[PDB]
Amino acid sequence: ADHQITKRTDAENMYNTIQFLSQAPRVAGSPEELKAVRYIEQQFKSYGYHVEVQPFQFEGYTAPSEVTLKIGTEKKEGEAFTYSPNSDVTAELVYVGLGTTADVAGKDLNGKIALIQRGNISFADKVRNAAKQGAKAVIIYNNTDGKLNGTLGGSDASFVAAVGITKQEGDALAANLRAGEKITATVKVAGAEVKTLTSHNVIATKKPDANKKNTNDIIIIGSHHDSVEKAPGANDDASGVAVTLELARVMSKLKTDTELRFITFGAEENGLIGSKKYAASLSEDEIKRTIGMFQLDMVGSKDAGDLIMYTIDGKKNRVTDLGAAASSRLSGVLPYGQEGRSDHESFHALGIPAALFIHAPVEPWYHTPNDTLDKISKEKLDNVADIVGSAVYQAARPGELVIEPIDYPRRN
Amino acid sequence: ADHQITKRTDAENMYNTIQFLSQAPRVAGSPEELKAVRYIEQQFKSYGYHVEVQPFQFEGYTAPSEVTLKIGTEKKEGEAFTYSPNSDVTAELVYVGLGTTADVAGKDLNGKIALIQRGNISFADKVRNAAKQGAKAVIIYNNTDGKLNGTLGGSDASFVAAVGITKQEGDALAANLRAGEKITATVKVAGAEVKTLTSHNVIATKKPDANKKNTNDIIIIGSHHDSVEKAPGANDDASGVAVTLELARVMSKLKTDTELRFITFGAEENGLIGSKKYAASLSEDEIKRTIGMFQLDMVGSKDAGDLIMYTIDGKKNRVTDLGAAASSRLSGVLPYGQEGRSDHESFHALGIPAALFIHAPVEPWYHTPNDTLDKISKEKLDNVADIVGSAVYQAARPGELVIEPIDYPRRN
Ligand SMILES: CC(C)C[C@H](NC(=O)[C@@H](O)[C@H](N)Cc1ccccc1)C(=O)O
Ligand SMILES: CC(C)C[C@H](NC(=O)[C@@H](O)[C@H](N)Cc1ccccc1)C(=O)O
Ligand SMILES: [Zn+2]
Ligand SMILES: [Zn+2]
Ligand SMILES: [Zn+2]
Ligand SMILES: [Zn+2]
Ligand SMILES: [Zn+2]
Ligand SMILES: [Zn+2]
Ligand SMILES: [Zn+2]
Ligand SMILES: [Zn+2]
Ligand SMILES: [Zn+2]
Ligand SMILES: [Zn+2]
Ligand SMILES: [Zn+2]
Ligand SMILES: [Zn+2]
Repeated sequence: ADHQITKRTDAENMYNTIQFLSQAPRVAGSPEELKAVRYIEQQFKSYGYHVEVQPFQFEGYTAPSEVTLKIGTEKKEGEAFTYSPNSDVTAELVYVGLGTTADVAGKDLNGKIALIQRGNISFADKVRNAAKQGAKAVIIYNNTDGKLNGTLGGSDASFVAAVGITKQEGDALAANLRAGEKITATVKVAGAEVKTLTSHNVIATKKPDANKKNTNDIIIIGSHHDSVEKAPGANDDASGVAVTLELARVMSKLKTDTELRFITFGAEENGLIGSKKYAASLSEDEIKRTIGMFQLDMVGSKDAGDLIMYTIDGKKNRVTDLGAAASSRLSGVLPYGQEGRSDHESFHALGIPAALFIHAPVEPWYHTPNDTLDKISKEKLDNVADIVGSAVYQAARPGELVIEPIDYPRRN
Repeated sequence: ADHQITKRTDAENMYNTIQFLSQAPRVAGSPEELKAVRYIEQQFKSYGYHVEVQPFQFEGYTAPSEVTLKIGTEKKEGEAFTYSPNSDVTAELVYVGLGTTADVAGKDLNGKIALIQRGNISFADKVRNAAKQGAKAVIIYNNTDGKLNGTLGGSDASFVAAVGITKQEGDALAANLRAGEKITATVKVAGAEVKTLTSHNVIATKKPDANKKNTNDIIIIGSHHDSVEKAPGANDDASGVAVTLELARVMSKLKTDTELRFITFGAEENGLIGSKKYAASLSEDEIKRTIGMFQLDMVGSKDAGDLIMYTIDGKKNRVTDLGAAASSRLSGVLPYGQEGRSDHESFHALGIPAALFIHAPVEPWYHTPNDTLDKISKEKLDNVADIVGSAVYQAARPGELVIEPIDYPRRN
């Protein structure tokens, strides 16, 4: 049965899809994401699918044109968090630890700027905890090497301006504050705006066509079609879109007893928005009948590592059983592990068995301008398509699903 | 053609549905709403429909067990706004007008309680505007006669405790503050909680069955199946559920060229939550093909007035044209007007022509324990079902839709 998939997975199709998509970054809600949506829809229609396009609005952020941070009179290197409010505040700097509700209750922040150490709780909550105490701005300092870029997750008027700074620069400020120094800081953020944008999911469904053998089961194969600002997104996640399209073309050649939904999600990089909107469209019957959701994200880089399957809870489920079974016949041992950070989290949240397929450890080009077509491996793309497609077809081929026992290891 | 609908609308069916549903209030997310969902689903299945149940979560509120308001030492009559945070604050009372961002920028609120006059902006925004300035609680006073009950709309940690008081009691406090008095108040709200609840929409679809005459058009007929706390909800909105079910039974007897979706929405009284969740499930193709959405809310009270159609923008649209055309053949002149406040607002927001059918002015029993079966008129229910069903069938019967010109008046 695996031969029905492996003789048909065309790695030139997949590379051509990445080449098309990665001519420019596809930031969610932008004209280039809309172009991708149209392209994706056309490809599915070309394989014979009826396609639906689900729109959704979300709050986008335009990054501030000025980010001025000063300690006294010395200017410092500052990165505005995404969704940071504007500010122009000069005031006393107060160290409040990790910024928990505990950490901030005891201190006087009204009118002041909070210095807060990265860790434990969300950037969002650190900002809100300080702002609830009257902080006019928040400086968050790193837990680890290099710059602190990040996000408050979404628009929120409980926030006050929030800027991230190096562990080196913050550790030193925190030391001086602990030592009894009174420090004054300036936090000026200007030109940031929140604006409503519209993104989309592209959904192509193959109804079962096996007559008396047809089951009520559904399998979702997903990827996301947006990329981060300035990243061409060839691997993150044109690769997964390309495997999603290619497997829909392959399955169009075959009888199936299981409904397959091939989906590309919008606004993944914004916090899984499009898969949360698609999961919220499902009825209770659809949720109970969905036997697995396969998420393909970063599945073509020559510079990443071996394939792994990640689940939200680090437990095995039907999708990791099918991925391990297909790999054992095609490639070898396929490990699993625990990780979120992609659209499988939206389906796990409904109780649906779900896993992310990704090459790990990831390449250095992730979320950079160097995430480009010249890092793509056709052989990797083909191997992921053979494994994921054979895992899906193990259930979707006509006849009762059987999974034979197979050990496979958890890897961290 | 109208005779295919008017000979079949069974007012005993509709009254029996209200009698079943209104044995107790159906608060969204509660066991009684779940019972209604099951009942509704069963009835549609009994007419031959395939039914889907769309779940959705939302944040529910448990009302505080203590609401203590004092001006100095005198205790006052206070109503917590829905979604009010808890508090226990004794502090200076400061009049801040209507509570706009203007009204509050100039004053010193930090640690204090804001007195704010109802009007112009949402209760929610008045609370957030004051809280952004450091207010520890907000007292909002009425614009008009009687008690001030209301809602901050949804859960929100930007809020601080908010309680509503009479125009009489507030006008007097505002007068004294304007006159230079320094006033101290206490606002104590205790035992309020926000908890995640799950509600549902029930969706029954009749696919077109007219062969070569089939169109691509869709019509939605909606109502909501929840009611407010302590109200049995016979008219608000078991009445509309009963017309929705009855028209689905009627249309099951007839050939149609237009897809009909009969929907009962959950969590309407919480801010249209279920229809917003259902509208968000539609694809762009479904939205473009939906030629009208008919919302039935409060359509059976002996103690309300004549039928009217309300649109969000107070403009005529295809649904008010079809309602006016059917009425002109069945009953007489059917006026339209401008009003929101029901699930048609969720479809208008997508560009879909939508109108609410309701008897106006509404009865005195609205949102009370007296919204009960003994106020229901079978004749009214039958007339709404004849008019709405004939309006829908004017498009859904086989053959090209034709609407003949008809004047009908705007009424305020
Ligand atoms: C919640 C998401 C928006 C989180 C965001 N996700 C992404 O960037 C996804 O495109 C990444 N493909 C997720 C990822 C990266 C590296 C290893 C495993 C998983 C991330 O920061 O990783
Ligand atoms: C946004 C909604 C939750 C608003 C809420 N809506 C409701 O109570 C609906 O059940 C009412 N049926 C709406 C209504 C009442 C009177 C006249 C016209 C329309 C309301 O307060 O009217
Ligand atoms: Zn291969
Ligand atoms: Zn191949
Ligand atoms: Zn669009
Ligand atoms: Zn990705
Ligand atoms: Zn990414
Ligand atoms: Zn090789
Ligand atoms: Zn009649
Ligand atoms: Zn009748
Ligand atoms: Zn449920
Ligand atoms: Zn209602
Ligand atoms: Zn109501
Ligand atoms: Zn009569």
